[PDB]
Amino acid sequence: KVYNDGYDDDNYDYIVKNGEKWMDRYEIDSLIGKGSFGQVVKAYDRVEQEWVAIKIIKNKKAFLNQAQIEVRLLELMNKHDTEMKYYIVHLKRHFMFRNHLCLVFEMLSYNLYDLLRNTNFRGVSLNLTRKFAQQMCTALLFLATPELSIIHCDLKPENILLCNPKRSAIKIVDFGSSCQLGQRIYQYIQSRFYRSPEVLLGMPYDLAIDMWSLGCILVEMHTGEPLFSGANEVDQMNKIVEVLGIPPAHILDQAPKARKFFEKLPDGTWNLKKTEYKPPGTRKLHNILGVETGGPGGRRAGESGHTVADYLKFKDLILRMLDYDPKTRIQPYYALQHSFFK
Ligand SMILES: CC(=O)Nc1nc2ccc([N+](=O)[O-])cc2s1
Repeated sequence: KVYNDGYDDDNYDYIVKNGEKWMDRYEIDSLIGKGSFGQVVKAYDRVEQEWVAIKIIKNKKAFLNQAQIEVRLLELMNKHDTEMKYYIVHLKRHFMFRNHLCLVFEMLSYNLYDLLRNTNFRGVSLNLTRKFAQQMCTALLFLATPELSIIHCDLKPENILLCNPKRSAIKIVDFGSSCQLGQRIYQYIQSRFYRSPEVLLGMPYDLAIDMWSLGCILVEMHTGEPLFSGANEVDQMNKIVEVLGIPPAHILDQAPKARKFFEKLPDGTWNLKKTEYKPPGTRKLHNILGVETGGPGGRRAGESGHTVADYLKFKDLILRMLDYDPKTRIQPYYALQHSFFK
């Protein structure tokens, strides 16, 4: 009939009410986000005299233990920042309130998926995409810090918010799915579109999987559409094969889940499995990006920054970001050296 003295609901979520005041400090405005973890709300802090975003975690050990891992990581990252010149969202403070662990974050603006939606999925300019791509490469450079060595493990356009709606400065949010580089515990990781080949193949993974995710995201910010929109793991892998060809033999000879998508003929070479799809590596990125045809669907014809020479620099970086082999996939540091950022 009632859960937690009438504060909680069926699904262990605090019933957020408008105009409620918590701890004589936070004035609740309205619900803004939702997910597995629980809820997210817009709140005004009377002390610091500023808007904040409070992540109200579900009243259940499982979710509370996950949140406590996130806090550990956010405080670990925020300890190595202070200046906030590395594009990780700032965990201000946390506390328990009516049996919910709350995480007070700075109030960020709408996310990149919201930005995509506002273009009717026609995408944004290369000049703005560069800016995002530069900040993210720096963000990943930060996470690659030896003492951190953090894998976000769930990069997508919804986990990339703007600081201000009239600026291009961004922040990465949601480190609930993240864990520091460790021995392989979990295998079904990342959102499907942005899921690396090594994960799909069930091989050892590291911080490179975040790079793959960025590659996929950056193309999508410009074209306006997901690069690899798989309806399931098999489809997802086949959309990748369309663009980049068949993964190298030496990868697939190691892959535990190789046979889920491919088949090893008597010669010792791999081909697809018939279930549809263009042949291996014939839906070229050059053509998707529209290097020599005025960009995605010709919509960027004769705009500054969108020349053949610009697009070619963009294309090259992305191909290095989408390198099948994670040992060779471009590292954050050298991505920033790339001529796309001159
Ligand atoms: C949705 C909106 O208008 N503003 C939001 N800002 C932030 C900032 C941080 C987090 N977070 O969970 O780390 C979520 C949100 S939602």
